[PDB]
Amino acid sequence: AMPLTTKPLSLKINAALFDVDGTIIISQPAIAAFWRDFGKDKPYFDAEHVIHISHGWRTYDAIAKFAPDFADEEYVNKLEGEIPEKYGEHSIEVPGAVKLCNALNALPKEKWAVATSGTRDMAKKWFDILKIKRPEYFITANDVKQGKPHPEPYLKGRNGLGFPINEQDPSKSKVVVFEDAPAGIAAGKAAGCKIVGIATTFDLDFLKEKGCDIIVKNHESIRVGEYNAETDEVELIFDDYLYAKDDLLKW
Ligand SMILES: [Ca+2]
Ligand SMILES: [Cl-]
Ligand SMILES: [Hg+2]
Ligand SMILES: [Hg+2]
Ligand SMILES: [Hg+2]
Ligand SMILES: [Hg+2]
Repeated sequence: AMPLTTKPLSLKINAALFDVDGTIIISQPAIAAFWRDFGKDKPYFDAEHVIHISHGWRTYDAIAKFAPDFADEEYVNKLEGEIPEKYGEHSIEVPGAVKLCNALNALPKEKWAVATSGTRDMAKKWFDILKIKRPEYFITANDVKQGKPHPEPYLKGRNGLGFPINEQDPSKSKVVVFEDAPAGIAAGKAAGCKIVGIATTFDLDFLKEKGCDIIVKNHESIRVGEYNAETDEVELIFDDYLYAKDDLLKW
């Protein structure tokens, strides 16, 4: 039925998993610049198409589909590692991201993780460019066999934090995913997570058609409370949001 409306809304969670591109950093211009360059000597490669269909995909997987002659892990690592310096020094934080990452750093490190389709050499530089501490639990492109939209990166994250899915009682193992992209939202949902959609890459109208449970403009809508050692939980607070599903608070 109709969305929730009351603010703030408070949710006890066991862990939080964060996407990087579009969620922590607006790296999309840098990534688009890379794809245009990649395509410049490939007549069969429609960079425009690839840029807009591959949000949240591993670069290796986009290349495997659209230019498979170049689907070589070391080569892709080399290409991606160059992106931050060449095209991404002007990349900005999703508003509130720096603050939220700092607030997460104050919690036990086992309460959160990053799971990105970016390679490690690219993603680590994004944190440096925003002056955010590199995350301790940090899942990247080559840490998984299957990338988003398959759940593997998010399964690996929740399992690594000590909260595998509890199918019988999902309220005993409560994990939220923060994501901007359809691929990531599908992956998060398939990993049994509650989903916070960030309306950066896409707008509210678009994300209302996707499996996110709550949609926010950015992270200025979001705070974290105090760790509770007894329940191994932390309080997630939404000071504001654009849309929240009627069952958001239920697992
Ligand atoms: Ca993303
Ligand atoms: Cl929603
Ligand atoms: Hg796009
Ligand atoms: Hg953050
Ligand atoms: Hg999950
Ligand atoms: Hg949604």
